[PDB]
Amino acid sequence: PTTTPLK
Ligand SMILES: *[C@H]1O[C@H](CO)[C@H](O)[C@H](O)[C@H]1NC(C)=O
Repeated sequence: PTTTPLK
């Protein structure tokens, strides 16, 4: 878990 708000 090392993702971020994809926008
Ligand atoms: C990052 O986003 C991804 C999208 O699938 C997952 O939700 C993941 O759990 C996220 N990581 C954190 C640290 O929130």
